[PDB]
Amino acid sequence: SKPQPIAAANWKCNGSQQSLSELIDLFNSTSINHDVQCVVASTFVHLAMTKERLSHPKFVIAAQNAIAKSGAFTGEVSLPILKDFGVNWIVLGHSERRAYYGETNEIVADKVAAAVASGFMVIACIGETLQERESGRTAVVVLTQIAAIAKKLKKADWAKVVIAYEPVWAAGTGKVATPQQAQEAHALIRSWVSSKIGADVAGELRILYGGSVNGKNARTLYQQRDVNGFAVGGASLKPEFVDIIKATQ
Amino acid sequence: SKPQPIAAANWKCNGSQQSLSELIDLFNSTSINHDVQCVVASTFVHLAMTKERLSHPKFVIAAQNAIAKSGAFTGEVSLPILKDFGVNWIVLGHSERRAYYGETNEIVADKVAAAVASGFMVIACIGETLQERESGRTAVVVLTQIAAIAKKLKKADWAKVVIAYEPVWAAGTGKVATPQQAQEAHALIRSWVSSKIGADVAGELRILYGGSVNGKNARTLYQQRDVNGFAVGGASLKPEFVDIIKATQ
Ligand SMILES: [K+]
Ligand SMILES: [K+]
Repeated sequence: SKPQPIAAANWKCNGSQQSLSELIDLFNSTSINHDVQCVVASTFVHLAMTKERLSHPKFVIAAQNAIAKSGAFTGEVSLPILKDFGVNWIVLGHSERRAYYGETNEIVADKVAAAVASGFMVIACIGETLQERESGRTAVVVLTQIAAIAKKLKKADWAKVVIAYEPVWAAGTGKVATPQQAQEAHALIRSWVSSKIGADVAGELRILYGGSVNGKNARTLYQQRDVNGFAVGGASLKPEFVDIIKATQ
Repeated sequence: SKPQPIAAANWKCNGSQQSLSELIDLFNSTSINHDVQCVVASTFVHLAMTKERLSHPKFVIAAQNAIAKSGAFTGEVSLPILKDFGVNWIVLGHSERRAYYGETNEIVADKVAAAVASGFMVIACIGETLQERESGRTAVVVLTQIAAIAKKLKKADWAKVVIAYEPVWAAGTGKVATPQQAQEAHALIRSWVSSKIGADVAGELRILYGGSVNGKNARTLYQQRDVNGFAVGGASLKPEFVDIIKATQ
């Protein structure tokens, strides 16, 4: 059967003290009857508030980015700073950082390896753009992305690693990913891990769908063989995120 | 007479909850007699603990970076989020962000303009590299940087703008600029502001020096005609910062 599902809330660069606290109150009051690891990834600024307010046993807190080491890097946040601050989860290599902030396949790989070495649970993000998919390069792109990450990891490190597939080709492009299209991408990633890392690792690896979801389509998406949860964007700032949690059973 | 001096502490990407707490406790117990605006720019993560424990009346809290608007920008922090969090000061266009994180002259200018429009006090960083100075291109490089900023500002905006002249070759290298080198650069900057923006604006404009400032060289640096304070990196993580504050007369 599937490993423990994950419902990750990527709040991105959003939220006020009031709006986020209200949403945290809803999460705290939400009863969850099945084994699922829920994750709340707030901005660095809201990490303190989230730590103090979030109390649900099946919820942990994550950062949306970091650099490997502390030092002369004005504006950035390092892994030791997050570790000292009690944050043990992190989202790395998000498509927006790959696009906007110069994070190459190797830069993402270095951050992930650094985070794992520091003891973090890591949600590593991969996925192809519309240009790459339409040019028939979905497979080569996503496999190159995860190959770069694996190059800096050992087999034992994958116990701390989570893979999130972002259908970037469907992000504000007008396109819509079908459950079949998502499954095909997940199965492809699964197949690579099995042959390159191990069938044991592949069986335990959580592959999260990182595309647009609501309560309804998330239930359908979780029916797919190689979908192990969701890395949610916009819907994670809404009460709808509760439905997405329930979508993982 | 000089305008109100500024002692800015740029902790950069450093510090634990404990180490920064000790710095703050020292700052709180430090008697500051003269008129000076002290600034502490911690990481996004430590903003909350700084707001809570820092209570010295002549100290304000700053961010080390931001982007203009909230939205789908994973890992980043926006100006509206900082404003909601009660943070009203910010350092922008630091040499480390110009070099590592793709912040061009025009990118810096847009952030500065956005910050001023949102009601922030802005410490805008400019400065030349080692090669640019030794090739005798300090003037054209530094003045081009502030010109790009100036293009995006109305005259009224300069009241919220603080200029930090920070030569890259002096950043953390232990090679502080001589009082003459700093004065020469500050005089050049204020002269350009006087001619292009107005003599009234230039008379009120604060020009800080940044680059290996410590408790031993600060006093002599501030004695110069056009030096209105300091942007401090490494020494701002030490008790030495108190001596730099007092060095502003
Ligand atoms: K969504
Ligand atoms: K968003």
